[PDB]
Amino acid sequence: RGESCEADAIAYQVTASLKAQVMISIGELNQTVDVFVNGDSPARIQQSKFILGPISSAWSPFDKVIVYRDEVYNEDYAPYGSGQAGRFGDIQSRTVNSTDVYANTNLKLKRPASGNVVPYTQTPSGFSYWKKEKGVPLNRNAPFGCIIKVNPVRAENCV
Amino acid sequence: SVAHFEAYKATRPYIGWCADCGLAGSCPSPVSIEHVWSDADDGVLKIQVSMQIGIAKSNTINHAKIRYMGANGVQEAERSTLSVSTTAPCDILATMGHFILARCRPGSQVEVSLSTDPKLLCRTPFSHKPRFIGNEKSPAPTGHKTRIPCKTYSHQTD
Amino acid sequence: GIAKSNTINHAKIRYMGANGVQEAERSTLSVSTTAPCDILATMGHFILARCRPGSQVEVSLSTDPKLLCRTPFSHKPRFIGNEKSPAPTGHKTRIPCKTYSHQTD
Amino acid sequence: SVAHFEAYKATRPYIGWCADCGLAGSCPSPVSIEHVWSDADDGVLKIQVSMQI
Amino acid sequence: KITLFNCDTAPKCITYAVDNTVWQYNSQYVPRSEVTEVKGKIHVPFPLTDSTCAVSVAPEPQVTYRLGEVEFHFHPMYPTLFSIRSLGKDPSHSQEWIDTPMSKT
Amino acid sequence: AVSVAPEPQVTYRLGEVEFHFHPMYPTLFSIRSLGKDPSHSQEWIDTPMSKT
Repeated sequence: RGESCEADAIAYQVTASLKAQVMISIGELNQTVDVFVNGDSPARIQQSKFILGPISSAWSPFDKVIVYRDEVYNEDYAPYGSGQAGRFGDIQSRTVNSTDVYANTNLKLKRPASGNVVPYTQTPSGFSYWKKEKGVPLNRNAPFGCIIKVNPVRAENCV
Repeated sequence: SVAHFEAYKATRPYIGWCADCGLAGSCPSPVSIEHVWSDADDGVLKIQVSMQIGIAKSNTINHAKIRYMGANGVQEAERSTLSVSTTAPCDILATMGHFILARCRPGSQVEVSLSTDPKLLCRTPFSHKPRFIGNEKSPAPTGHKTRIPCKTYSHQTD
Repeated sequence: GIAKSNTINHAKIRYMGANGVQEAERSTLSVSTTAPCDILATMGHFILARCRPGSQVEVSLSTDPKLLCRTPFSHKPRFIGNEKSPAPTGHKTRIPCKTYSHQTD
Repeated sequence: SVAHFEAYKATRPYIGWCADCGLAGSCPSPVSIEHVWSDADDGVLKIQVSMQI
Repeated sequence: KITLFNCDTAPKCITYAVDNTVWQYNSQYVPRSEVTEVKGKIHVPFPLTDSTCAVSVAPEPQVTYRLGEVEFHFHPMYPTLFSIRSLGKDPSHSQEWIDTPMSKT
Repeated sequence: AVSVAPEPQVTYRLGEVEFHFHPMYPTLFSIRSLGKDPSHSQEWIDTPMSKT
């Protein structure tokens, strides 16, 4: 494994759970609060009770998604069954610091029979090629809102 | 190992087969490409080679010296020439032992050469195609407007 | 590649012009299609070099001319076999090709 | 002219920004291309730099 | 110098020069035909790591406004990658290079 | 002495053969027949495609 592996990319199946960041104005103070909006979830702020009732009918951009460090992309795949060099994500690795890899990569040595020193026919790595072509962005995916942030993995502002 | 200087004393230069010996014939050459690793976004090529540059025969790390081993055994040359070339000069970011960092241009092949006292060259195919800074594939910035994150290979030894 | 003293030195170049017959150094000789060349072999008026594609060929020196001659001459991609991208280090199959050999005639 | 030499001495070089520094982020470079203008149909570039050669 | 009697050419003395206390790295093709018991490990330097580079690209498109309408004038210096997307509307994606101005409404 | 690119990946389907060409240096490929009515076409491979 190279040195790109310390960086991009991690494949997730996501189903997000929902947190709101509601702003309470009682006309005397102005303050905002993270609170999970699923469940029956009591908090009291300024000694006024709020009970946040469940949130439903709520858009999900994520499904099958792959998060690169370049930009999130909505892409389908089938894990641990990519190999050779005709595809992007030729190596399939179980963990971030793995010791087992599913790849079918084929490179063909032959016996020396010349005054040089080995005959080789070499198909090289498909990943570097496919790197330009990319998928299509997760970021533009949303009917209303959603700016998808890479590092924590979220979507801010989905109305 | 545990000290980078000590590692390079241990790992003396060696010969390798190169088919290019001035493009005049195939011979054992003191220079050969072991592997080129690239995945930087600023176009930087990390070249591993048979020879040891920046390292003296005395067994010490000297910026003046280069220690080469081919068909004349292990000899010294002074750094006054090292060149890295796709087909035309590259800018050599940094050199320490078998490792060379250079910033290069597109090419189908990659060649490393000198014209000091070793006097020969090795060329092997390595694809270098655009991957350069930000969204454009046009290297050479005009000014500073927005600073963008990128990956490169550093000039510090580990 | 010829010294005027009838001894062969790769280092030397012999010209005779407007200061008579003088020697010039071959480490200052440059050839440019649009990029540098490796000189294969030298004999007489003939110079062998392996250069890369170009629309023109310029021959220069500045050991004592500090001048040039350039002629339009088209050299365009022509690399060996039905694959493109020569790879001499390796082997797989040897193919016929035509070349100017290095022998002294 | 005879004061072309004097003019140039007086309008000394300066160290100023080039956004390319080996490509690691802009810095003061002793040579900075201020602008390069070409208009020649022969390939000639008329290059302006901070230094005086 | 030793003399060995009862001899004939060829696989009877196969002579090759060798060296001692050197190591090699992995390579697609160099001699590494000798195998011995003296080995070592060596650190691998020059890590892939993050930095930030200073870059400037050309002016972002001028906006003009009309009654329920946005018009954009694209304006480059040298070829600049542009994307047309939407996320306040039904999903779309394109990429194109604008080398020369064009208005998109 | 040169390398020439190895045979491409092969897939088999009923009575029919498909080849998955990789993205490698520009290499001329020829598609012909010489048992059936002659036809000959030429193309450069520098892209990823499958041919039946």
